[PDB]
Amino acid sequence: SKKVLLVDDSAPIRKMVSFVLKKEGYEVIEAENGQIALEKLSEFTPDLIVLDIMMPVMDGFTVLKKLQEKEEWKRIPVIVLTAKGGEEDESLALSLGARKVMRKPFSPSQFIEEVKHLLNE
Ligand SMILES: [Mg+2]
Repeated sequence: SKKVLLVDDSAPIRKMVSFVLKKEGYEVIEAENGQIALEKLSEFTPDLIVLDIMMPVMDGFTVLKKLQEKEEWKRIPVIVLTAKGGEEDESLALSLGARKVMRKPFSPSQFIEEVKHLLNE
């Protein structure tokens, strides 16, 4: 089954998103901040990353910068899922390599369509 890394400092958000992913039969790996995410990425390669922006220790923009600095990481599709609604926040995430920027409030239907689309690229 496809593996998804979910990176967000709100466990309740991760749990909600995980339920939607698990319903499609995907395996889910979680991370509470950007540093924890990169640590886990040293040891495995997911098929997709779902990435929050505002997080303690290391934010999502810094994560995107670090993903570009490794051959085995740079090709993993990233969906940014964030409460940052600004056109400027979206611009920066896309410039740093994110495939899509999705805004909270979260929609499982909108989300899963995008996840399936990217996994079937
Ligand atoms: Mg956050």
